[PDB]
Amino acid sequence: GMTEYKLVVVGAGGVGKSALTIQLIQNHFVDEYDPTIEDSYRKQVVIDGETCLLDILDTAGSAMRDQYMRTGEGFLCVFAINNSKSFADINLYREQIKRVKDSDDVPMVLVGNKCDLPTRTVDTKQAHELAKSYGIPFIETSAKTRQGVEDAFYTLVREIRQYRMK
Ligand SMILES: Nc1nc2c(ncn2[C@@H]2O[C@H](COP(=O)(O)OP(=O)(O)O)[C@@H](O)[C@H]2O)c(=O)[nH]1
Ligand SMILES: [Mg+2]
Ligand SMILES: [Mg+2]
Repeated sequence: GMTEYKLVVVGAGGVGKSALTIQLIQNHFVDEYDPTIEDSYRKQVVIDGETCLLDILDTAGSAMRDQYMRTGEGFLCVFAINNSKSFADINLYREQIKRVKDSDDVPMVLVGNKCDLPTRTVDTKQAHELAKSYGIPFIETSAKTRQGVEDAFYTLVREIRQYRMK
């Protein structure tokens, strides 16, 4: 059969969860996507010559939250490079996912979004060290320019693929 990967995009409000997801799906940049919108997609894609079903959930910032954390197989942990609080929040999101999953090994990718912006308050060295501390990849993205957007989602799929063989 066809392989299925449930991906969940998490992160503080305004970091670009929706802009990243809409860029992936629509190849369009959204300026004003309502912050209450939770949008989920079932889409067939080809990654590394293997076709799979991606179930992608763009979260909006309690019983339902634990529900989509239980169901999610890999998590895009998004922060914005001009928002130090969103970067500091990553460890809280990570801990909460592991708590809900009741598992210490959850596939994740660290995403630093809005890299097109001049205002940078998160040092890339600290983003690299945070990803290193977690043992996960770190990808710099711009949903405005589409830089790294496909890489971020496809990398998470590859991480789930490796997790399933362990
Ligand atoms: N310059 C720039 N703005 C972005 C980027 N990603 C998102 N935004 C803007 O940040 C605001 C919040 O983005 P949104 O995707 O709605 O954030 P969400 O709350 O995490 O879903 C919107 O005005 C977006 O246009 C980016 O990569 N670059
Ligand atoms: Mg949103
Ligand atoms: Mg618009």
